[PDB]
Amino acid sequence: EKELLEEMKHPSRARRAKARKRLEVVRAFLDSGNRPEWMILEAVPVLPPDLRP
Amino acid sequence: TSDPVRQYLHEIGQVPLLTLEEEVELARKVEEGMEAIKKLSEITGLDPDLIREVVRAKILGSARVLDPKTVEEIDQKLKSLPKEHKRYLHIAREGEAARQHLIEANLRLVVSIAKKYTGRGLSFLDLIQEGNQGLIRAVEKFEYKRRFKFSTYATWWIRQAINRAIADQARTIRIPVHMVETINKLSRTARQLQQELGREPTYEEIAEAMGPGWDAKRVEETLKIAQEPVSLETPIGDEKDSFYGDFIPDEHLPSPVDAA
Amino acid sequence: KGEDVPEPSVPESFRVLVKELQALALDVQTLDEKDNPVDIFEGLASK
DNA sequence: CTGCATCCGAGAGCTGAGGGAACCCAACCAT
DNA sequence: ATGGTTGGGTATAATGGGAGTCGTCTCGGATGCAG
Repeated sequence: EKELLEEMKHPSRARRAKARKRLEVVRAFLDSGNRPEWMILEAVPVLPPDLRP
Repeated sequence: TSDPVRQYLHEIGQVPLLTLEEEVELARKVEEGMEAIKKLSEITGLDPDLIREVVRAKILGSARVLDPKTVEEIDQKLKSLPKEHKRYLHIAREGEAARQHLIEANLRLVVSIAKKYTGRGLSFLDLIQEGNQGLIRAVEKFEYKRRFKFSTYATWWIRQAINRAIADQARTIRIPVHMVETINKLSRTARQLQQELGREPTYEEIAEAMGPGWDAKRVEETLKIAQEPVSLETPIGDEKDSFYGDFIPDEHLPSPVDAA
Repeated sequence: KGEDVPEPSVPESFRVLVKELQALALDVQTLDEKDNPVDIFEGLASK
């Protein structure tokens, strides 16, 4: 987050837009408290049988 | 990028095959490696499978994640053994490496055999992987003293593995291997009878052609138990809006009238 | 019996939706005004 | 470092009623 | 006590697969060009 905040001072507009796009997701993760590694599955849930009869 | 079959075939092609000298060399190395494993097992007095696990960990290296502490401890617990009785360990390491080269080089037998087993309910890649499983079993059990080529001993294991995988994974409802073979015999007999007689045969004719212990009633039951479930989303009508499962009522839960 | 119908409850289709959304490794949780969990399954799905 | 400018891939397009491919071999567990 | 089930074996040699789609429009990133 500090690195992208520093990047937000670039004169380039495209660089600023890309850094802002990265910061959106980074700040969403920081605010929600979710860990990024949870986007990788280790155990896959199995739906109850009555909904796949 | 896509089409994993092309990726797998290219990766397989990147590994060269062996010549007769290479094949006999590798097989001999494998044999002396297993013999050395057994000798080291006798020397140390431990269970063979555990020392085998230690050797496998050492060949695979730290790259392959059994924990590091145990395997390291026993590795140095074998370095304590005096010289002359140590060559065996190097021979076992070499033999394990030789198994790796032999398997990688002979993987192509799996594709060559399996390319004529498509269309039996299993995709090509599952057939190939099961064939590699049979290939590992054939490699481990191969005896080069008979001077026979590897292909002769490998083909039988490959066919057995592929056929067992077909019997176990082709159907949603698992049916034992013997009954699957019985259904196979029934189907081939029925198609042969149809071809010779020129029309769809009756159950009695098939039962008579099977032999003793077979009547029409058992044949009906066998055809009955060979049925596979249908999809709940089978499109009904011209428009893509009506499914089969939308016409299935619940007969288990009590109705509102019954509850009242 | 001649009385008036009672107050409604959560429809079963929403329970199906919650079950199918959890099966995609997404945690859908119903909360009350005080941000505490509310169990809509009547303790039939909690270990 | 701007600005144009195609270039490619993704995701949508009314409701309702009605739609119909081996064989053998021998051990082993449930009941 | 009984059948139906479960796992193991077969030795000339056998060594990179195979199916394929075409009369739609609109929107938002992505890549490569001149300035």
